[PDB]
Amino acid sequence: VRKLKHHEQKLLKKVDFLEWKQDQGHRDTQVMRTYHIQNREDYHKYNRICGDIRRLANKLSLLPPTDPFRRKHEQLLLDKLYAMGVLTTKSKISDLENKVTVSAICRRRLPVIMHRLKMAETIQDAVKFIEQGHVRVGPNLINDPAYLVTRNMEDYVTWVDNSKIKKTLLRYRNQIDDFDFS
Amino acid sequence: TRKFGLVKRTLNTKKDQRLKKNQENLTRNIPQVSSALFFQYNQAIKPPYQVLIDTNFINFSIQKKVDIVRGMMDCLLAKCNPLITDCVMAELEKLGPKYRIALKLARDPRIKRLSCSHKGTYADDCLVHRVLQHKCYIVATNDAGLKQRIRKIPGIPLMSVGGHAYVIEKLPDVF
Amino acid sequence: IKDMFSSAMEVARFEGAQIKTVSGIRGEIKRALSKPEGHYRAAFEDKILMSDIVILRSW
Amino acid sequence: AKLVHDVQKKQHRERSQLTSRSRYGFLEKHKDYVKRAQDFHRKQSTLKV
Amino acid sequence: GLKVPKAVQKELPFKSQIHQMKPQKKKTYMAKRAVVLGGDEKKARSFIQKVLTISKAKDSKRKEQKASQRKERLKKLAKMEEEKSQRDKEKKKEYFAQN
Amino acid sequence: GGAKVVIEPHRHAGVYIARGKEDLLVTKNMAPGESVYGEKRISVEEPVPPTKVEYRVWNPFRSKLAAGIMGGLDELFIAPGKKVLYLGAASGTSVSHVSDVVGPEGVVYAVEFSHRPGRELISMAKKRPNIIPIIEDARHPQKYRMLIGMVDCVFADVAQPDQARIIALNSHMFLKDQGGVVISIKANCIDSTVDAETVFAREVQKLREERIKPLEQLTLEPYERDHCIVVGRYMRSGLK
Amino acid sequence: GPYHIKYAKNGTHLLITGRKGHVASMDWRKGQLRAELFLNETCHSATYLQNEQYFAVAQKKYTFIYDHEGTELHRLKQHIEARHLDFLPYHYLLVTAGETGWLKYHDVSTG
Amino acid sequence: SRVKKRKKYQKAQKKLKSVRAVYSGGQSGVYEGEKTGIKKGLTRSVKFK
Amino acid sequence: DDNMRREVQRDLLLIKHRAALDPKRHYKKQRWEVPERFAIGTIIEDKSEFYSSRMNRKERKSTILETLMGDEASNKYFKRKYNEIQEKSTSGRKAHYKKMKEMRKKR
Amino acid sequence: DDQVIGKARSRTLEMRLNRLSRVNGHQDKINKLEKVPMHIRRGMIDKHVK
Ligand SMILES: [Zn+2]
Repeated sequence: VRKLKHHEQKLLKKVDFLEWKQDQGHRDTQVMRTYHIQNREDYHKYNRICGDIRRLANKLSLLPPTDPFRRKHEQLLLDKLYAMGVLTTKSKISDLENKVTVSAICRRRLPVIMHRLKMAETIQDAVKFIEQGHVRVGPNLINDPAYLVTRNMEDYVTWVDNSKIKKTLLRYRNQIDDFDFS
Repeated sequence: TRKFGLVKRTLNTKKDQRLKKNQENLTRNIPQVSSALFFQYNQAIKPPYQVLIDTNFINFSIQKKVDIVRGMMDCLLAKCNPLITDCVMAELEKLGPKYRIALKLARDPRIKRLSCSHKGTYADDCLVHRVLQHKCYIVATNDAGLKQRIRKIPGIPLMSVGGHAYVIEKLPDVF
Repeated sequence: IKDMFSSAMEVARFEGAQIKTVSGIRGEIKRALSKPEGHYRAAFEDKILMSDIVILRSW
Repeated sequence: AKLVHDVQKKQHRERSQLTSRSRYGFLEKHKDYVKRAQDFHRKQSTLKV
Repeated sequence: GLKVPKAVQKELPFKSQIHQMKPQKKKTYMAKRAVVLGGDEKKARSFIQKVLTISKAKDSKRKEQKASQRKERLKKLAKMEEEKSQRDKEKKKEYFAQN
Repeated sequence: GGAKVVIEPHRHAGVYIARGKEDLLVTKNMAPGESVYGEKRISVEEPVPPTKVEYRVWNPFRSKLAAGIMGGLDELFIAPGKKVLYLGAASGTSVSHVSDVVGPEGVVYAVEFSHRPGRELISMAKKRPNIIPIIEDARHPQKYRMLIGMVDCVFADVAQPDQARIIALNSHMFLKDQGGVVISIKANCIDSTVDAETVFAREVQKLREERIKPLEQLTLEPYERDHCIVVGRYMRSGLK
Repeated sequence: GPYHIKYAKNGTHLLITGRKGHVASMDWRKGQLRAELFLNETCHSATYLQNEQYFAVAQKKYTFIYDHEGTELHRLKQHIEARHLDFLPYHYLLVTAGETGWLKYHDVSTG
Repeated sequence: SRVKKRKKYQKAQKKLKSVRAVYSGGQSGVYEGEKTGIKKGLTRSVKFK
Repeated sequence: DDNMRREVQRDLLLIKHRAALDPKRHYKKQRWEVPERFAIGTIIEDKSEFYSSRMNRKERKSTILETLMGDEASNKYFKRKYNEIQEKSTSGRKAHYKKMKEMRKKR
Repeated sequence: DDQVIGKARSRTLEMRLNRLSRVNGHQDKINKLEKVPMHIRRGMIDKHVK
């Protein structure tokens, strides 16, 4: 912590007060900084599900390469994860080990969907807006940031009517019709 | 009256300078080509020449039975001063007790000797550095890599054991 | 295109022929116009200009 | 020029607009047309974007 | 210039909107107020403008001439590298054919 | 001749560049209002009213150190608070420029052996108080070891064949560890039987034999034929 | 909640933990607090490590390790349910026991 | 054959002013200045090892 | 200060664009942005040598710009070079386009 | 194959791919060892040789 001299750094090399090997390079912290994750245990709650997908993918690739059970369940899991939005392509089954990843499950969260739909300028702005209760999917208002938005369910991410944000974008283009409140 | 999007403060491996990989928190230098040189001529060197030897040149001299100073003299037809750097001498001593003949032929009062000031005994690095610094040196060598380095840097004549006598290449006044 | 032919019979004789401007814009003559006699309608690779000359290379 | 004569790689000179057709100035040739066409194509490309 | 149509440019995204400012038709007060100096100052202005456009056109001439230099150096350099790579891929086959 | 320039600080601290249509290497003037060897001066009015302070043009054809500066040396050790031991202060030509680069808070010990140059050195060191003129032979540093203590850079403009021994003796007496050693080597005055690169290589080898690690050499060719400046530092332990 | 108290081994710093979430490391004899962090899960105990500069807190399940100003340095994936932490200062060992029937010694220096 | 080597040596020693800096003969008249510029960032000196 | 930079702001432009003041001078390629600390100074040629570098009392000026404006050969070169740059820059833009259209229209 | 269940299948396929790729692939690139520390790889080797 004091920038050890040469004899000290030679004499105690494995000493590190910040980065440990159980930390795994602080990647929970790293991807929760990237996608602005509030609570500490969401990374590991997603890591359990990525481990489920990859455990099944291992145990399913250990079946013989031609039997219809392996082919049906590999294709069925691939279709389910593409439809949910974690996987970005349902083509190859090496996605079920390589491209299945806590960052993919985190890119499917509601503020990241928002920021990619240009509905907020950054992920922290999207977090603030859906905490303030501006965003509804479908009819019903969504209030928490961790909400996972599937591919067919991202067509209905809008703002609530009577939103001040909806009002100011309509009045920026002065398409505001005050009959329907905005 | 709290703040929105509240997070738990963790450390930033991209930013925190307390950890080691983030401890990394103009004047150009174009060295002029030497005033000893014409385009590729080296118009300034003149006899008495001085020639930097290395270890495989000495080994090939003894394997071909050429004397060092007399082979240099009847190669260049000029008076030569041969120079063993301390790293070439270190390399000959490190070659072991098989090369005792070569070591005590390099120990010769007619062969003068320089004093290199660096760590390690890499004679190719030392010869290349002290020849591209100064351009007043002939390099006598038989290493293929050192021969390619020396004949790529300009204005430096290169001597080598070929056949039963020494040959010289980048010296344009040999006859 | 105005005057390389004197009659719609002549253009009818030469229909479908490939022409080109002096800019190398390739083209094809398509149909003789009705009322101005040697005038016809051609289609080109893109928009030719009013300062061009079309060319029917014959032998 | 390995086996070419200098009287063979001469300079062919380019022709002018006909004097009867002179109010439409400057009969344009293939370099002028490509300067026209690639300008039109880059502007249509950014319009399509 | 590129004349993007109004029907397209009214329906553009917020990042892609085209900042086109209208000309001024009214003799505004700051423009009718603001003083310009004359005589030696207007010939100083003329001189500085002439010097700056001569400097800019000289720089444009120099960089265009360097572009014409380095495209033909690229051409001869690529020819010499192609000849070199041909020599390498035949010397490698010689080496392996002997060994 | 009556024109106007803009003064601008150089990379090297204590020296400046005056940009006009020909730009000049320039130093501040320690004794304002007179020229020492007929160089031209620049008088700025810096802002009690503003005061007229002035500057002196450093002539590279009459100064090996200015030829080195404007050929481009990566590090001079002559700096604005330092102590320089000038060896071979042949007149007050370059010693005045070294003196006012070094400034009022630093000291230049100007060692010269001849006596009419010494008389001109003393009359120049009157109006430049930061010059200690020492009229003595530099080949015997013990004869003036009492007058000088612990210099920071030695500059050597001696033109004698026992140059490296003079530089080594004066450095071992008065230079401090990791201090500067700036040498102006003249090939023809060392010896003319060998070429210039041979004598520069031998002098650099002599310096590292007397444990002065060379950092840099510069030929300073458009101003002097067959000259050199070798800039080294006095390592005193471990050139390796 | 009820505050588990802890002092540094020289009496300069105080480390309190609320049962609810409130962990505060402070210089109790000046008026200087240097970490006040509200970790909204039920914390149980804390201790300093070799200094006021690092402290370990035993949270809902996992033991966490925080620096001087309160940024989280480590989440220990072992030490599954600690209720008792104690540092061994000459050996640099954080010792951990709790609702599991396991006792875990963790080297703080190497990690 | 003689005038060709007279005029390819004049070309060569005009190119030599580009690569090195050639000693032209010293100070001609009054020291006018550097006449071409002074770069305070470039150091054209050979560093050791 | 900016109050003095607004007085020496023109000859700093002249020193920045040195390279196109004389057609025979041809400086070495630097950029020379305006330095943060500078000082404008006047050369004292002393009272030792006369007539060679001596700019007399009757032609000493107060900027570099007044000297360049008083030079009459530089005024010839700047006016000539500016007119040829001008007629190169207006070569085929709009007066040419509308005189081509009027050429079409006249007949 | 079409009847070989897990760990036999993974190591069998890996052995076949190694044996096919050892002809044209480089010898410093085909058989990469798993990175094991020095003082435990040497103990692994000593116990295996025992
Ligand atoms: Zn060596």
